Amino acid sequence: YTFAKFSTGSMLLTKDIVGKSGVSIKRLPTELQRKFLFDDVYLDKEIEKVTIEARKSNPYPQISESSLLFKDALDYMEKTSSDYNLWKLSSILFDPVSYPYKTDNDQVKMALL
Amino acid sequence: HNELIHDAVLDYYGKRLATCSSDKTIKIFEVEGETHKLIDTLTGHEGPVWRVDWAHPKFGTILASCSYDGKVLIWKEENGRWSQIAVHAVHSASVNSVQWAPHEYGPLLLVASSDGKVSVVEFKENGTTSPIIIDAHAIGVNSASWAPATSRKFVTGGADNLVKIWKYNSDAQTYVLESTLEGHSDWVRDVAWSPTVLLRSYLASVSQDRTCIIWTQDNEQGPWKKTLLKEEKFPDVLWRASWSLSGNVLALSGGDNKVTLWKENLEGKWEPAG
Amino acid sequence: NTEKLYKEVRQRTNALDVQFCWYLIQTLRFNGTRVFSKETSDEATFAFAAQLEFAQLHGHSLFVSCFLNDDKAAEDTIKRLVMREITLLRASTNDHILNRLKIPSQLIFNAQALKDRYEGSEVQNLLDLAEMAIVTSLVQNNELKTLREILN
Repeated sequence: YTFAKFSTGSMLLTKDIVGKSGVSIKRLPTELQRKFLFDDVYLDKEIEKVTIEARKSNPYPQISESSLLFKDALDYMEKTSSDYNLWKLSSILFDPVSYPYKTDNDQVKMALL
Repeated sequence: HNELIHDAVLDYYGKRLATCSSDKTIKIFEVEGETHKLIDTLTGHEGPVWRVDWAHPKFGTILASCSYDGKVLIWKEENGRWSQIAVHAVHSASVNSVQWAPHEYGPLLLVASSDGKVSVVEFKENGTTSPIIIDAHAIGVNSASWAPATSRKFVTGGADNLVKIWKYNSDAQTYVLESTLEGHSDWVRDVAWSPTVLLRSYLASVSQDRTCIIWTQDNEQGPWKKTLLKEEKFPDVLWRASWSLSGNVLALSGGDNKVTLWKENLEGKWEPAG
Repeated sequence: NTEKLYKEVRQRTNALDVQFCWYLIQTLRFNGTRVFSKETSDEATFAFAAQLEFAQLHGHSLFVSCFLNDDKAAEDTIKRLVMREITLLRASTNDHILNRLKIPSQLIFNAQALKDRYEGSEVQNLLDLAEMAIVTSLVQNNELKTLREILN
């Protein structure tokens, strides 16, 4: 016989006759494999990039503006890792380019970009 | 000495664990990572305590346990001293499951005993019990789980291999059965409603015939959809089946000494994870 | 039809992880770069928020949960999590800015009220249960203040 249900703090207790209680406080194996996520600095700087507005159907927060770019994550990864390659290439193809020099008309700008 | 605990429950905030074993005692622990310090032992049953279950802290510290002595015992911590405040044994056999409702419903309890009954015990203004019972299953009820909702409902797993979905009705004042589902060849051990307020609703029904059917209803209308999690019998009889709050992960406690975990993928079918 | 392909890519491979898929969808959304269904963006968002909550990263899961389009779901997810996990979400300033996302005053104190009833507050209540609080209180200045609050 075994028993196991999910915790409020989504994690699992199972029969375990090796502890003291007769159960095991198991930290559920997280699929989330990406180091900088567990460091709270990343999250702070990431909130710095957002504009939160209350909803038009309730007072709960939801994002109105985001300035997140594939670019931004790159500081938190090794330039050698394949991950870094993914995020970089993604930046190159998707993040907006800026062209600082003024251009005669705007279709030109588009061409330069 | 604790060779066979049958159930354990965690509180809303997870600071206080309550295991219950076969020696009739219910031990309360103050958990802290590695160190769960035993804070209490509770002796008041005349048989193995099958299940324990805290209530919503909105109702202070209450814990309804059900044991082999056919009696449901409500307990309560009082200034750091536990006391059996109430009891509800209108069931003529071993009481198996006991699970509180969503706290929006009041302080409702859900008892499910082998006399083919399932009760919903309200606790009135005097704190006294207001039992309104129904007959659930023929040869006995192994489990009964609540449903969240925003038109209340619950599920029951039977000894006649049924899985029933009951709903409240003001006309009847007793929960009127609205839909039954057939798919197991042996005692439906455990049934679970998923707390996912998402596009559809999910039910994981583990059973003795080593199957776990998943009843996914499209919505409020179109009936359920039978889906044998995997199409091979598990190496041994399955016991428990629990959903995760955040995520809709399914945990399966088979009598094969590991707990498996199954997640839904974009096929709609279920895949192991761990 | 990025989305079309994205959906195709989803059912075929796992090369794109939960986090990445969410980040991608969000960037493209908030930069006009591309278009995704409210439902696909919410799907991605749910998945990542959940992974995060499995990692005991409640602040971060909370932040992600806000990119939900469906207001009902956002409400539920957020509420549920804040109330269940208020204690941890009230430590540092990096946790403060958190509860200064725009977590509703109500939700925060309400959650905090629950944590008090369960550990055995009054200003929050001032902002049945009231009778029980009066019960617990059973000085003159406090009584007067309570009276003023009731009048208000």
